[PDB]
Amino acid sequence: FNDIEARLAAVLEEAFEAGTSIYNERGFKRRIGYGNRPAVIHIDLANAWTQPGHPFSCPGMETIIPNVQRINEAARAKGVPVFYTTNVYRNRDASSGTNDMGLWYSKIPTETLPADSYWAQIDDRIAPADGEVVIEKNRASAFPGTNLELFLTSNRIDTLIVTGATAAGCVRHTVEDAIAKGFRPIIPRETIGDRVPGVVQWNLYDIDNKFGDVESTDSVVQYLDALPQFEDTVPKTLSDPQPEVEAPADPV
Amino acid sequence: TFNDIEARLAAVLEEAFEAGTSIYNERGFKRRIGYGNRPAVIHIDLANAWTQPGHPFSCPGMETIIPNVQRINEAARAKGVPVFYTTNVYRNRDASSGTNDMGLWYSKIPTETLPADSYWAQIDDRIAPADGEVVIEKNRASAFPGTNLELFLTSNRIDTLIVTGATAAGCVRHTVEDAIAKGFRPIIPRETIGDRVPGVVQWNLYDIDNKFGDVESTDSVVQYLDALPQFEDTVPKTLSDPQPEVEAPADPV
Amino acid sequence: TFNDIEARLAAVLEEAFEAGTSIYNERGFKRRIGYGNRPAVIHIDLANAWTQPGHPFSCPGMETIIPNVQRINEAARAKGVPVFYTTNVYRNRDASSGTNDMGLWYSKIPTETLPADSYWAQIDDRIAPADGEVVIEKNRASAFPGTNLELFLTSNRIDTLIVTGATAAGCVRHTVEDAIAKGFRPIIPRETIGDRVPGVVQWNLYDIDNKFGDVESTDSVVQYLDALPQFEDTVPKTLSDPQPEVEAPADPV
Amino acid sequence: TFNDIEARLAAVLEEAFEAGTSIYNERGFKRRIGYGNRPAVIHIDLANAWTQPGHPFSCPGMETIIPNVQRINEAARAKGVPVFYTTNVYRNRDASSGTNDMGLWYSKIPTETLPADSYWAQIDDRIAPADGEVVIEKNRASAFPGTNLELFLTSNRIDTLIVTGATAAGCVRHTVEDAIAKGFRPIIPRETIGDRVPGVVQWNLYDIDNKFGDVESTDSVVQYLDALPQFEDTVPKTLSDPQPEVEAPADPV
Repeated sequence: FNDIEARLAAVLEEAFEAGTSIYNERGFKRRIGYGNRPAVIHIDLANAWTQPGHPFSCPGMETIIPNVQRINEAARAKGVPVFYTTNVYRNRDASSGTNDMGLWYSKIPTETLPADSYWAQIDDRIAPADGEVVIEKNRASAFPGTNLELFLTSNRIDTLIVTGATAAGCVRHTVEDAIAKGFRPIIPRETIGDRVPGVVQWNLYDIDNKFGDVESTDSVVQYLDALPQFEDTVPKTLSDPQPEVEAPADPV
Repeated sequence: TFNDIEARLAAVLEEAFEAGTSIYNERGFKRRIGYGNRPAVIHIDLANAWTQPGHPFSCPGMETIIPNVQRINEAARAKGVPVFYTTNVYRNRDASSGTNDMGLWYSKIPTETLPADSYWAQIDDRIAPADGEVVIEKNRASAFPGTNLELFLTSNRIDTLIVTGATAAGCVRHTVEDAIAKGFRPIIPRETIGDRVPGVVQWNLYDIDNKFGDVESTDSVVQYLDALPQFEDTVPKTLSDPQPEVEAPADPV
Repeated sequence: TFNDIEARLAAVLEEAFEAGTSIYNERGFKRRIGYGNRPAVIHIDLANAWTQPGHPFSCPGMETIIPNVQRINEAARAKGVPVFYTTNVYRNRDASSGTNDMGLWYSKIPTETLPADSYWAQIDDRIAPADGEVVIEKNRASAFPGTNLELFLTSNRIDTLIVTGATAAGCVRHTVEDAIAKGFRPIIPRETIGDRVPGVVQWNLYDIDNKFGDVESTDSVVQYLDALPQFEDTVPKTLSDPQPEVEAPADPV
Repeated sequence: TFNDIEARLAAVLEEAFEAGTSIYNERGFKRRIGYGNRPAVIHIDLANAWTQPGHPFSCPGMETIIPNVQRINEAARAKGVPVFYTTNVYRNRDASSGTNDMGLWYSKIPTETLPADSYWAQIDDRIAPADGEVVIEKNRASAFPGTNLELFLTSNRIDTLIVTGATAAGCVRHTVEDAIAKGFRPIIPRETIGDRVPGVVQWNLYDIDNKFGDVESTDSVVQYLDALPQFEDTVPKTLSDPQPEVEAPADPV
């Protein structure tokens, strides 16, 4: 419900159809596929995003969190690694040489996200279980400045299930980084949120076209339900075979 | 795409951008990063596979992108500004091989069609690199993963990165997100950005301007470059530009 | 008993050092990187597991190290210079776990003896972090992998990294060479470097000075920081200092 | 150097190593990382500047190193193992240019003597790359900064990296410690490691075996590769091998 959103949703679907035909003819929008040794990462489902009243609050939590709980419940039944990020700063004074906001402060209100405040805590409804990692990050993607890639590479993870907020911010930069670094991104659609119109729709479409597969939470839970116990999983060593299109030859 | 779809899409997207801009501004997003004092220009994939027709990566609109890229190059070269070019090409395109360089991007887009050293891999002749400009062969969307770009930028104290090229919903956006994260101010000259399906340039330049960099006109970029001292004399801005600060909400208990 | 091994090894290592230095000088290695203009100080792992006796990682010589480290801190905080501290600690020491953060360094050194938030993990009281100084919990030898150190150094345009701490044969060397590679001039104050077995401090400092940073006295570093402007007014040297250049050997064909 | 020093040096260094190993042993260091199941080989700078006499980077001992590198290569090529080669060369060697790729390493070693595409940049003929093998041009000591090596190793799930090459006191050590940090088990065939001044090979291989990788004989490495399944069929070891765990000390208060 909203004045614009019904029309925006309807016309964005038409634009999406059009684009999918061009993409499909050219051989884009291929399926990356689920791998065998997954990790789950919840991007910034901390109070500043899940609770109302912060500059970073996202609506839709009433639908995101139950779906996040279904995934957590499936994953921790197999001992799958679960990571959470909270985007917070220890030194919010942009004139100091030890400030950790860098240039993102020149774009978004980083000074409103103090480390170890209520706003920095992962939301109670999905509190971290024992052995799950909470990573405090300083930039949008969960990779820069954190140790997420040291866990994922050292422990041979091949699939990264990404959930969280926002589609137009931290989720997309994380997914883009993951496929480039070497991890298969699966995005469970109902767990992604944002705070302005259209951005969830068009960012998930862009992600599904070139960076990760956007799936239903039901698909993701069913996949985790069919997993062996994590300690017995082995990664897929190369990409899944694709219907290859042929490289055009030099015109001269 | 039928013109009724194009027409109605521009209209609803404008409604969405108006609405979104108000929310962002109210909350303190969409601030201006601003030009720094010691820039580099990088042209993302304005190589024949994107600029010429007949390849699966071909982007339309080059007729508008190329003369504007040239305006930037002319202003930059005049000042001795570093200009980098990238081309997204692969030395070993067999997904079954242990030294294939396509990795998992082959499971999403047709990377097998981009051979290194072919016609398609060369930079477009209309904007041919000048002596001393760097051409980087890259394997992933952003210009940073697996390349030496960040070594140039950090070791030579570059504070601003003018990003041009293709595509808005692919390589240009991931390069901009990486650059601001790493510490370089991204300025996107709006007219030098291309793509190949409806809506994507508009909504991706909207998202970039809101959280990752300042979308500007090529006119503004050229005026900035024209006002620079010679690159030899530029020194970088050492911290962020001061911002209108939003106050952190106090904890309810 | 008594075996004069320390003095015997120092005398013959000095003979090796004279020989190597002649070769390096002739070939044009061992050049001075020189101090830049906008410095940061990083103290590597001077936490209780290294500075206090009783832990598998304890280093002797802290009585010489800590006062020199304190001299640099006192000189740095007088100028508003950024000071960073690392502590190498782990939050999940169960190598069977998928969320263990020790990776493969557990197959070489006893990582499971370093718990985060224990006494052992705490920076030594004699050099307690002052307000605004950063404590980085790291998981690998160099202070860069898996941390946000590079984000501070690149975003705040730092050009010089003064490195102190433990050990010459572990964490200090890998940090120093990662620093010059990424673009930060490493200066090592000799007297603040420690280790726990013979020879390693000497030969690792020699190797660093030859190809990766300048090994100086703490006196020179304190004097550099004392002659510095306030940090807010410093700006980085934009390129390398000119070197006496050696000519490339001509190709046979 | 003086041969009397070479022999004195070898003998006294053995005393220092013996003593050091006793201490590492009483602390639980120097554990074995072990061979994994899915390896790649990397030859660090066995290019003409290092292998052939007459360059400032020339190394002695190639008559021993190269037959041993050839044995590894023959074994690897039989199983289809990925073999990578690096060469350390520069496209723009003018330190005052904003697009020079030498960075600050030029302020330490003579990087201006290493042109890309020169005779000196070529991989030595005796160990010439076979088709499918990758030659990586790199700009800094470790083979990881500014290159796509990590893209190959992570995307293709390599767990072990066999490192050969020049020098022990430079590019080989930085590459090995980067590798264990990133998540790849480093194996060093002792006979294939070279350098140009006294003692460095000995003390750098000691330091590496203590904390960063396993120094093995070439026979050991060849036996491993000969026992391997065909590369296409190998799967990586997903976590560390179990280690003899040392007791984490309790906090004194």
